[PDB]
Amino acid sequence: MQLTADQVEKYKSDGYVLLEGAFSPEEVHVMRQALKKDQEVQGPHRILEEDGRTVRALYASHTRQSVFDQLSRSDRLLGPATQLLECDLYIHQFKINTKRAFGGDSWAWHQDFIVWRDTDGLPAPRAVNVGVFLSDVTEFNGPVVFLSGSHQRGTVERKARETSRSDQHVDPDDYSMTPAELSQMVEKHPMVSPKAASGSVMLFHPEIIHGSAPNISPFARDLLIITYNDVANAPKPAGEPRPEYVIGRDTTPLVSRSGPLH
Amino acid sequence: GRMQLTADQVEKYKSDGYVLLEGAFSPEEVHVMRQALKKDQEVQGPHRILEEDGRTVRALYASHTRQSVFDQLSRSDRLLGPATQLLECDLYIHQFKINTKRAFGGDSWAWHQDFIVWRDTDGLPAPRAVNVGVFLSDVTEFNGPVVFLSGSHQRGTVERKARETSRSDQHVDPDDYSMTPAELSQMVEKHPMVSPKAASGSVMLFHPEIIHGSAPNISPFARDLLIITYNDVANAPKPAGEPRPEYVIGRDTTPLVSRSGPLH
Ligand SMILES: O=C(O)CCC(=O)C(=O)O
Ligand SMILES: O=C(O)CCC(=O)C(=O)O
Ligand SMILES: CC(C)C[C@H](N)C(=O)O
Ligand SMILES: CC(C)C[C@H](N)C(=O)O
Ligand SMILES: [Co+2]
Ligand SMILES: [Co+2]
Ligand code: NA
Repeated sequence: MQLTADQVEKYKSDGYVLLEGAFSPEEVHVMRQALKKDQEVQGPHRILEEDGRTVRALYASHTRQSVFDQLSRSDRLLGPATQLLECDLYIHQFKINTKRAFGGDSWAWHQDFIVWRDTDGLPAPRAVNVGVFLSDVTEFNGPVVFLSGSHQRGTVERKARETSRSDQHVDPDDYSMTPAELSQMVEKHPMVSPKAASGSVMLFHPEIIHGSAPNISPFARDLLIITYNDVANAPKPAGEPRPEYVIGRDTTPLVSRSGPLH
Repeated sequence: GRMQLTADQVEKYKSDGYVLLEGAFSPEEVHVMRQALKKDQEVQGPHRILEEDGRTVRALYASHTRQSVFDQLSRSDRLLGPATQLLECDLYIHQFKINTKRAFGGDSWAWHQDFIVWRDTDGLPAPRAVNVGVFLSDVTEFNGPVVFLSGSHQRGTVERKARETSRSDQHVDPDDYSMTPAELSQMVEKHPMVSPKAASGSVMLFHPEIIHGSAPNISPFARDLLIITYNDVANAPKPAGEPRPEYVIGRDTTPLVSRSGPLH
């Protein structure tokens, strides 16, 4: 499981690459059933929307549901991630952002790396985000939007907002881009939203500027994201580290697994 | 009969409930309309609706009564030719609004049909009207375009009662008549979501019973959407109570005469 040379160049130049149809419909069935089961588990890893009606984000489902553990070790994910980072990898973060039909809320414009750098002592952006679509992603159900190529700017420096939106994780709003920055950046780094059927995979750079809008549609948008990190790039927090459900601590190199998810 | 829709365009309107005419107005004409909009946004009065956060204008009514170029627009054969063709009658302005959905958080518009609001609020007898959208901004997937449930006007009016309380006392916000999640879930299989997208100066005609709505605009680009509702002169509202203000519901049923030529 490998990227084509064009796909590697696309990731380098644009900051994201889309692999359609990586997981088959029956594997999507098994994953969605495990998502529905996992959403019922109470705990601090389960983040509700502000309006309280539905789950907004779930952390560390791979520690509770076997299929998500299998997914996280799949060579269909680790092959591409290893090709891009050229190192041994471990799971820095595992989340599913479950954006409900009929009002699932937005995700603020941000970069990921600065959050992990400043909150957790992540030294360098030697990591890759690997999205797995558990819903068809369309123009209508709040797809991730990227500022194309904006990871080439590196980290856009800022201080965290005075008050945190959530005490269960860092909501990107805490490190949100300002309007002035977005207006300047979008002219050089235009908006693009990769669209594809469920089971598709989207790899994207931790310094790409990205965000997503509220989902007004009748269709849910369940988006799984695994952040793989270089084992030699473990966080060095100055204080007590955040919980393991949000920030991984086991830097044992992952060994990939071939075959279907079951 | 100058500005005539083709058979294909009429068929699209009849079957799908909307049709997009790209590039109807030039960049120069769009610029004049955008300058008029910036001026009109500053006019104080009840025709000016603010977003819930008060930070920007959400909607303006009756700009054609204050800005010459919007009066010219409302009489242009590029809008009245198609409207007259679709309705086959003399027309007057039922409603004139500009929904100015600002960059960086301009708010959504609830899923709804237009006709039932006018039927129940104003005594509009029948859906013998057409909505004419004019794009004063480029409309993309990113700046909260109108989304239609394609073909849903063929269901006629989906009956409901207005919400006990109104969101606004300056106009009827569509949320007062919003579609239920159950309705939308059931209907979208047969009437899928579609969003006309096009450069500023394009025109979008749509039926007053099509289900439609729009999302918040998280992008750095504004989305200024002008909508003129033309009504059959024989289909004037017959209100049972005191009529709403003229800035929101037109009363002068004198047939409009279309004009050719550039806006200035
Ligand atoms: O789920 C989304 O739309 C994006 C959220 C995101 O960027 C993140 O959680 O880092
Ligand atoms: O501006 C929009 O997105 C649509 C609002 C609408 O449908 C209306 O005002 O009737
Ligand atoms: C910007 C996001 C990737 C941050 C994430 N929610 C965290 O708490 O680590
Ligand atoms: C549904 C909308 C077309 C109603 C409009 N805002 C009015 O007050 O008439
Ligand atoms: Co992010
Ligand atoms: Co409407
Ligand atoms: Na004209």
